[PDB]
Amino acid sequence: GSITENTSWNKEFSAEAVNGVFVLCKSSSKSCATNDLARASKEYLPASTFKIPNAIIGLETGVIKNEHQVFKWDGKPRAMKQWERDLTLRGAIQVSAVPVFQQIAREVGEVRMQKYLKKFSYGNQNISGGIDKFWLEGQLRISAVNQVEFLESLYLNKLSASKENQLIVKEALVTEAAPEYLVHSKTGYSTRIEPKIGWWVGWVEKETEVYFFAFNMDIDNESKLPLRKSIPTKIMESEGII
Amino acid sequence: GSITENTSWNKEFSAEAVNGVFVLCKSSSKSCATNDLARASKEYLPASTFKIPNAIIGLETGVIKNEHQVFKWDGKPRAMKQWERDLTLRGAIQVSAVPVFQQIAREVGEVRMQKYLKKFSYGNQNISGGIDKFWLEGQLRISAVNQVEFLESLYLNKLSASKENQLIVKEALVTEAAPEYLVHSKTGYSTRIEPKIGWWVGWVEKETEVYFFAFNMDIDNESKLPLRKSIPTKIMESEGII
Ligand SMILES: C[C@@H](O)[C@@H](C(=O)O)[C@@H]1NC(C(=O)O)=C(S[C@@H]2CN[C@H](CNC(N)(O)O)C2)[C@@H]1C
Ligand SMILES: [Cl-]
Repeated sequence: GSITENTSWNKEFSAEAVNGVFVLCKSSSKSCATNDLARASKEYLPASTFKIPNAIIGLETGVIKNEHQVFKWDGKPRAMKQWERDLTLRGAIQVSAVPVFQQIAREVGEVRMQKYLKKFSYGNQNISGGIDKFWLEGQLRISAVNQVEFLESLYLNKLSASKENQLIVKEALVTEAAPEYLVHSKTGYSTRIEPKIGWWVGWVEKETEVYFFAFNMDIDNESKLPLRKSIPTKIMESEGII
Repeated sequence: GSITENTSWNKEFSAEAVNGVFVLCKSSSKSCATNDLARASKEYLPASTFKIPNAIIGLETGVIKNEHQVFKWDGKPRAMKQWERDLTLRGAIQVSAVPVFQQIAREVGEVRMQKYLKKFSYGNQNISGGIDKFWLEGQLRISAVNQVEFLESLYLNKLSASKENQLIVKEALVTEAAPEYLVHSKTGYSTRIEPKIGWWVGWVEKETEVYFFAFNMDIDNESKLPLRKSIPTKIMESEGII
């Protein structure tokens, strides 16, 4: 594919003193727009955005039994009170229940995990660093361009997984719905390797058009985290995606 | 499962001077409640709620290719301006584009439509009145209890159709996404036989519970139509669900 710089987008980043990139593609990833050619292809830890491939692989390997799977809490202490409860797949995504996804990865195992990430062309495809933490502090890395390519394949049911499993994950990623406007999206925040990276990736359907998007930025402190959503939203609104 | 009458929910009807029924079922306990057992079993034209089985049968039969199909507007005037445009499958369901679904029903044909409504146990299964209007002014009738049974079967993929097609229709029905819950739903308004009936049917997923719902009411005039959503929302708010 082909990626074209929109210089007018930078004002959005400089105004807040952000180093970041936004990639946005209408209809397909054949042709994408960005504020920064270089950074659009730079690879970073996925952090919780990896919950998207992880869920697909969990379903594809039968570790997650089906769409109605309940991840049962055994009652032993977890790090966050929001995690101390039985969860659905969507629930685990909404509360960012890392430990649920860790147990999924352990059950998938390194051999199967490595195979699906290569079939999915998922970032640098490197799962070194321990089966439960490679996407949090190991060697895996992916770019904003690669995230849009991956999400486009998921939208099209073109990943190397059943259509049923791709539909199941897609439903769990819906974050906004209206009669002719539907958003699928996912945040991430990588804090374990410097610089810290904030993500927001997804796609938007508006009438009969679709737009795939991925945003990342350097995160100085937690107070900057809302810009992950507000900068990309402002740019998308500038394209009439409202 | 079970059903119990709960006449307290009558507060909301008597306030608004409405004759109608709500049926709300908790999946895990297999238990339903209703303000009115008799009306819960009365059977009415499904009107636009028929878009749910019709979409499923459309896909099952190959009439609808998949969830990416776009139904193009041919430029002829439509009963609602909001219909005068190309629509996706989700968009055609959510704006209730009757002309789109009449065309689907024509291509499905009488033999196939009958076969499916029998498999789905859908209301009285009577498709007399003409293959493109039987659900709007013909002989077809369904009760609130029947609607919740049907929606539970869809949820569980137990309809006689592929899991893939059931899932496609499930995502098309999403109407509200919140952190704590996801609502799938569909409105209807039956105007071609008196008295006029307003419907709202669907389900709410919250925590690891699922609640199926069906609401209908006599509509005295267009100005009452919001009550189709507002009375059931108020009850579900009282019940701590949404
Ligand atoms: C739980 C943690 O290990 C991460 C994970 O891998 O899921 C969490 N994932 C995310 C995320 O955004 O997806 C986070 S952000 C952190 C918890 N939620 C807060 C949201 N901050 C704000 N202000 O932007 O809403 C701050 C956490 C770091
Ligand atoms: Cl950890």
